[PDB]
Amino acid sequence: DQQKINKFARNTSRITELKEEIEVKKKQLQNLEDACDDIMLADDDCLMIPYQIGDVFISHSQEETQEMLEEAKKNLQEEIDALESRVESIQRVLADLKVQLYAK
Amino acid sequence: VLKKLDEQYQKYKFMELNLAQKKRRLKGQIPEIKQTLEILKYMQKKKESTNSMETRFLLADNLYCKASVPPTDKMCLWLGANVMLEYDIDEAQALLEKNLSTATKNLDSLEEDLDFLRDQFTTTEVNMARVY
Amino acid sequence: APKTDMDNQIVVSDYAQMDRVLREERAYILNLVKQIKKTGCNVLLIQKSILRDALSDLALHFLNKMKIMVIKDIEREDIEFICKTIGTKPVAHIDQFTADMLGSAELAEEVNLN
Amino acid sequence: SAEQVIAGFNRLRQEQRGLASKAAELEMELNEHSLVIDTLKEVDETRKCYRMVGGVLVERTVKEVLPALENNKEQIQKIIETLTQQLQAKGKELNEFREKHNI
Amino acid sequence: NLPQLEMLKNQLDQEVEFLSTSIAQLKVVQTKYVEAKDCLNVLNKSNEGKELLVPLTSSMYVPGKLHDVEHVLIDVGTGYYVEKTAEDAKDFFKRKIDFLTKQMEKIQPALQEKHAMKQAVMEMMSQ
Amino acid sequence: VEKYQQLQKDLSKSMSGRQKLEAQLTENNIVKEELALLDGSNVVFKLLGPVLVKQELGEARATVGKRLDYITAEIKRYESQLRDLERQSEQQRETLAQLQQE
Amino acid sequence: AFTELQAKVIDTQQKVKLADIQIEQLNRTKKHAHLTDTEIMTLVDETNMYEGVGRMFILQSKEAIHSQLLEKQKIAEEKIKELEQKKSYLERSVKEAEDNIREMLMA
Repeated sequence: DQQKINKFARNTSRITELKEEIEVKKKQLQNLEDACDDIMLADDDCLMIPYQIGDVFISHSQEETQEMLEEAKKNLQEEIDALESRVESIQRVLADLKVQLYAK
Repeated sequence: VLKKLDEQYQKYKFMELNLAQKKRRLKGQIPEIKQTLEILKYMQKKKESTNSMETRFLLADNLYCKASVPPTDKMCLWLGANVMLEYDIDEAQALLEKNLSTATKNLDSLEEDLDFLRDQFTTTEVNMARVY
Repeated sequence: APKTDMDNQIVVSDYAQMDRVLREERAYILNLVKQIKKTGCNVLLIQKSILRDALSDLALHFLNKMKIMVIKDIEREDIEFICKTIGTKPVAHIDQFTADMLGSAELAEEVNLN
Repeated sequence: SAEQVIAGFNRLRQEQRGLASKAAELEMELNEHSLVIDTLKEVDETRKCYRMVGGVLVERTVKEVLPALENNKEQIQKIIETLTQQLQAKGKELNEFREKHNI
Repeated sequence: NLPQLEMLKNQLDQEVEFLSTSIAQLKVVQTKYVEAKDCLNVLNKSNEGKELLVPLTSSMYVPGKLHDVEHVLIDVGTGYYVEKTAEDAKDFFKRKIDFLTKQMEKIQPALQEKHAMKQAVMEMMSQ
Repeated sequence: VEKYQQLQKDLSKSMSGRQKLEAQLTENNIVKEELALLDGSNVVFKLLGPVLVKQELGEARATVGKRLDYITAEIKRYESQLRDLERQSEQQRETLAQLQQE
Repeated sequence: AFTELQAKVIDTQQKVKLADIQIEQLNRTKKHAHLTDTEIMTLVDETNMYEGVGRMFILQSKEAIHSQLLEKQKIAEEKIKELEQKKSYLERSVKEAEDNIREMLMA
């Protein structure tokens, strides 16, 4: 056989494995702030705006909801550029394996 | 002889199927337990009562009911495996902060071994289809 | 947010896109509104919803509720007399919107009296 | 005749499909129990312990839950290998009874 | 003649089980409108001011004392929230119990033609 | 050639994404009746995105109308994605499979 | 003829096995209902005993459980009768319709 292909297939599998994870990181931060989309248009801070935490809520103004959400967004955006470091890293070593397979 | 590869073929079939399950079980657990740290920490007022704030009871799948949360100061934490323990304000934090570290570590080693495992599986998988 | 077929920037032709449209339409209603009280404002002169493309009330309500004094749909020639005579300097833009180009009204009151 | 030919494949297509997902279903509970014995036993147990199903919750002593937990994980480890042995036997006669149809 | 009626018997047995698959999960969701209706009784019935366990999230529960038994949810919209009367919910639960039960009796007759046509395909083969 | 199947995938993939939201399409009209079956007796909120948002009954059917706008259109998307991706598949049968014979 | 056979056998098959899981669950529930009362009362004393039909579990008296397991084990004791009878009798019409299927096919 060849020893390259099974290792050649490892980087390819970890490409989209790691690459897709940024999507659900976006979509959450995307949908997590839909909670902000809804709140300032309708239902301003004259009432209470609860920020869901698990099964329970923290009721506060228009502002703190767009804050405590932002930190749920903030922690999620950091792994985006932290993961894309490893995402964009796994594709080139694949191309590095693309070099030495043509000989064997 | 046909006897050499099929031993690897059957074992690499059982272990690759087993490890990827716990590799995925350790995968989903890393954010989940951590989110429960923060959910707890949102709810925790430290050196005080946790979760004195608003709540909506979860009765079942299709239903919520509004209420007021504050209990005696404890938090029940879902272990799985047909077991749950009571946990206090810190005792919830004690287990919960702890499982974030454990579930995070055991993946990559289980992954990296699975990496060479399926490198052993598929490499053996090529030579077996040759003869039989 | 600037108009095409609506007052807001929301025009929903897809939900898979609407979640994707959800993301960036959240700002303009928040920011410029908050920018009013970010620079801080006790008052706001606003020309008419006909004189200015669209004025989000859902934004202007929160903008009101920030306890700025909003005159929505105010005539320009008074604004002119406001700009020059009492010194409320021209803001046509966020680049131009500061606490300084705001006039400072020793008192400003909506008056149903007289 | 052709009756068991059409039956055998159909029999072994249905049950091997049904027993295809039953092998590793416990192995995740194995992972879940191996997780809990790692995660739960790592934190202290002085605490009132719960056996929960969907409908009802049972109040239990910290000691009484132990015989329920690990015996399941062992009941898991035992019958995952035997049912898998029974799957490979089905796969042979399934393919045996599949080829007579696809001939 | 024999194999051609073999594979078509094989294919129509999927039509058997696929409708058998579409009915089965339909009873679960039926019963979780029951289970929601079920939990709304025990809630409403009990009391105010006694401890609970309702799930906080994965890995945790959130305890507390029961109040506002009448404020309820009927899952709607995209996940949009509503409150109703506790008796309004039980009916909507039951209405959503009433709905799914009919598709069951809708699937089973269509599930029957998949057997007989399959057997009619087998009938010429065997006979 | 995969240009059948990638398209058959593109066929089969969005087939469900279309029909998925018919449930929340139904639910968006269900709340509208639930908004009608109440006079304001019980206050309605909204969950899409985590936090709880108080909603006026007008804002409610505005929201569930938004939430109906958060549904109806993603259902409308697929019907064209059914045809080419079986057809251009068959058209790639009329090109790439024609590319094979020559 | 095999045209009418598939409809008669499946209908009565799902009639009998209904009453079976209907009757047998009632006994097994009752039999399993004896366990939870013994599980809580083994504890010398307990401040938290929760009752629920679902993921909600509320604090209620231990006295309310036995009575809640009284009529439950009583109604599960009442329903079994016809749930055996609907099992025992409706077991007949499925097999009697299934008899001429294979034997006339085997012949």
